[PDB]
Amino acid sequence: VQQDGSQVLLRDVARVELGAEDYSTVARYNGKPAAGIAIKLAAGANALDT
Amino acid sequence: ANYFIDRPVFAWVLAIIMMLAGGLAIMNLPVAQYPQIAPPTITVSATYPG
Amino acid sequence: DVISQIKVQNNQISGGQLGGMPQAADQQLNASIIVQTRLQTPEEFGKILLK
Repeated sequence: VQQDGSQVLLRDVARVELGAEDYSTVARYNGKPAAGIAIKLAAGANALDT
Repeated sequence: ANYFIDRPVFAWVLAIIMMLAGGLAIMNLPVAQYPQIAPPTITVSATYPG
Repeated sequence: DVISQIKVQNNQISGGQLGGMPQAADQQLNASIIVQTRLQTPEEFGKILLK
């Protein structure tokens, strides 16, 4: 809070945005943005039924 | 042994037991492309941003 | 004071990267920034500035 009385906010000194934790990977699927998951199965499980 | 010749019903019962056991095993037997071939490995990952 | 100065001047400051994700378009430079490293010899330790 300045001597004038104005309030300094975070938005006044920075840009706040819902971004990513890690920006160091560009994943594309046929040229489109994508995200994947790998399922690693269990021990004693049926691969077909799973 | 040789005495199974005189007891056909015993041989048939043993064959039926084998067939039932094989069916029950097939019903609940894990399937996979390959078993565990690689030696066990443990990965330790740490992150130091910047 | 000596302990604090040693803790300050014997650190592993992580500088970051000159050109890093998210980077601007048509960006053609990528480097790692070195700011400070841990001291290695008693001569370097003896040169730590106290006041």
